[PDB]
Amino acid sequence: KIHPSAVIEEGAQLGDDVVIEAYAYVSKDAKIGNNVVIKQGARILSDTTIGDHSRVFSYAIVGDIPQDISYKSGVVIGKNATIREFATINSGTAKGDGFTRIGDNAFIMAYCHIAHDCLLGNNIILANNATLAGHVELGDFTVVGGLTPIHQFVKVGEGCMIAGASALSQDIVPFCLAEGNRASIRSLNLVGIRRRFDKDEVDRLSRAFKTLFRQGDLKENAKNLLENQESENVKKMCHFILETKRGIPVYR
Amino acid sequence: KIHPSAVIEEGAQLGDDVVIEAYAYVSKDAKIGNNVVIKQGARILSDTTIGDHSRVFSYAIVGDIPQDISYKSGVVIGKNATIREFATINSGTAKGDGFTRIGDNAFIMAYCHIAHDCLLGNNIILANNATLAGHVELGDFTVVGGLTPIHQFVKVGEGCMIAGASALSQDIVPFCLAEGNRASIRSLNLVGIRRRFDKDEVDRLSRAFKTLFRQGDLKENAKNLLENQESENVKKMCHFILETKRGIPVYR
Amino acid sequence: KIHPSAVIEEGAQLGDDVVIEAYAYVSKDAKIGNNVVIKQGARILSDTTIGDHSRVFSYAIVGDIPQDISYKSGVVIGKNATIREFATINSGTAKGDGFTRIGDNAFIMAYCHIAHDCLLGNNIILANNATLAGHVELGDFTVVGGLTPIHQFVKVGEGCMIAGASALSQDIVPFCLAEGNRASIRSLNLVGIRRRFDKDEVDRLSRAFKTLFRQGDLKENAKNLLENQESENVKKMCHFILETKRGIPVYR
Ligand SMILES: [Cl-]
Ligand SMILES: [Cl-]
Ligand SMILES: [Cl-]
Repeated sequence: KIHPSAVIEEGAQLGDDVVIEAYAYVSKDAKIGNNVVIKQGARILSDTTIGDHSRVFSYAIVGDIPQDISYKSGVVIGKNATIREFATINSGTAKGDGFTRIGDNAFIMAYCHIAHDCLLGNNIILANNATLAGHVELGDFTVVGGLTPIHQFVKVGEGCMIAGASALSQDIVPFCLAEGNRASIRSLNLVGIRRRFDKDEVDRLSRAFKTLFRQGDLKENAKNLLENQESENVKKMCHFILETKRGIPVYR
Repeated sequence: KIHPSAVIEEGAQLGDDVVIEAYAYVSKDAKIGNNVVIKQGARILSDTTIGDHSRVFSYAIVGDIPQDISYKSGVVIGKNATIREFATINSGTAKGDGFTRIGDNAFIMAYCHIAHDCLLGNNIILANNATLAGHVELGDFTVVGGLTPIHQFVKVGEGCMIAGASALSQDIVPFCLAEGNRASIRSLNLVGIRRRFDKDEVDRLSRAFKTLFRQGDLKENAKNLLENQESENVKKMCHFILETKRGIPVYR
Repeated sequence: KIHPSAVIEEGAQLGDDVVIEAYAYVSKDAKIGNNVVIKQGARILSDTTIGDHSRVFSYAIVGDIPQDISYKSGVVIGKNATIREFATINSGTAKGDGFTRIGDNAFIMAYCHIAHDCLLGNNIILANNATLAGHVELGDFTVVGGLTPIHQFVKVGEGCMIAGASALSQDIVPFCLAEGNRASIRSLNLVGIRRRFDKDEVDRLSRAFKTLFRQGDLKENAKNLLENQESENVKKMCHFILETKRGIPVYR
């Protein structure tokens, strides 16, 4: 199950039923969960954790040092991750806590780049060449389409869709679809929310969207919408708007 | 000619005068044609065929499984292919017939991605980072410039130019140039057709272009243009327009 | 310090305190300077020079043949280069002198592509997936943001900023910021010049910018601005404008 050509540094912790293919690399401080597959040439570097039932594809690099001139450290990836070929997930820095963190059920396609000190939730999907700059945060179920870069310190809420062939500089309210360059909120991510919620929550989210974005001060509108609000999903939108540190981009 | 470090699984079929460099990988079901070069680290996976006089460059991956959550299978590449570094050509699925197929004389530059169940004709050129989503079809002599993604199930006719730093969602009539995001037909691909045809065919194609695209219903205009038509190249445009499944994007 | 798995062809010249990790490749004509690190899988090919204290990261390819159908040769990289993962720096051709050249202090991030016969000065920064086509020249301190391609034979002057998620076809005057697709001069690169010069030079550059770009014939304006001019930095702008071979793109 471990190819003799694999370089597993003394100190690496490997779980049950792990498969390390030829010419892969695991570091002395690496922790490879149970039932994980590391394919030919992939490199798990630094103080990096790969959770159970993850698959790291050929030549993907997890735990390389940050891309930064001025420079305990690593990457933590949850369970059931898929990291496709040539992905570069860099470690964190002392401006965070030394760690880049990814939740469970990540699906990260080829050439994807996740920069130092990112924080991705669960069930994130990154399409080919999506690039997250430093300290980007993505909520659960966010999708980022292909060839789209996200500016450092950007937050994308849960259930967002950031379209491909776009470029994102500001924060994106939960359950919204953003597109363009600079990318802006166009609508709800209707596909994502119809997959997950009932027609009733969906309609609640549509009303909430119009109530927030149609006209007026977004923060004024979010506080008002919190009044007596029944839906925890509309609440996340509202609190996210109130808490925004980079502002929200909106299309007209 | 085969480096000892190369991993050639028992079952791999290798032709005459093949060169497999260090740390490359060939599968038990792979078929490597005569006079082929597989460079260091490249991986020929699954039930994949590489035709004669092809060159697969360092770390290019041919025959990896599709990028898809819900998941006999492979990739067939014709003769005289050039596949540059870090290219990802994924196998097909049972929604096609399990195969991704590329014709002869392919020139596929670095980081290029060809998704499951694509069908590329002959003398295709893909520039750096061009990305084809699932079930994309490209006719003979089509060029796709760099950093351009094509939406799944898109058909591009023969002799098209899809410009770089664009994004393509709809079908592209043969011999046309498309550009933008969303990308649209701007003109004929005048460079491509002047390389291949005489000034007379060229002028026939220019007239045909104006006759099809100037004003009016494109399908009405294509049937009319088929009337008594002398040129097989104008016929392909017309039939392609009539047969279109995703529609044709046109600029104004 | 050299892993046994590394392939160092007889003829390779290696300096003091060099580290070649597992599965890396150095050619018979390669010259690796002192205190250089070649990480796992990276390939130094052809008649290529890597200057002292450079770091080539996992799987980066330096000295591969040009991407060109119609085809002594190599790449020369100055001291203290950082070449991140999966970068493709191709050799030159006989249309130049066979060499692609990069000065000192280069910082080249993941998936970056430098095409045949490029000439990069010192302290260049290329962000993820920046792509230089053939014969591109970049002056000292130029930055090219991420996912931006530069058209072949383009010259970018010293201290330019070419923004990310853009596409560059024309020449860029020194100390300017360019953005868009096609990308155009928007302003000075105020961040770059405030890092390097005093408030006085900065203001001189701002005046010079307005004097050159506000209205009128750019060449007429550059000759006039050369009249009695005190600043060598304003002179470079002016001479560059006068010497331009592809023209200067300017925004309105
Ligand atoms: Cl690293
Ligand atoms: Cl695979
Ligand atoms: Cl090469």
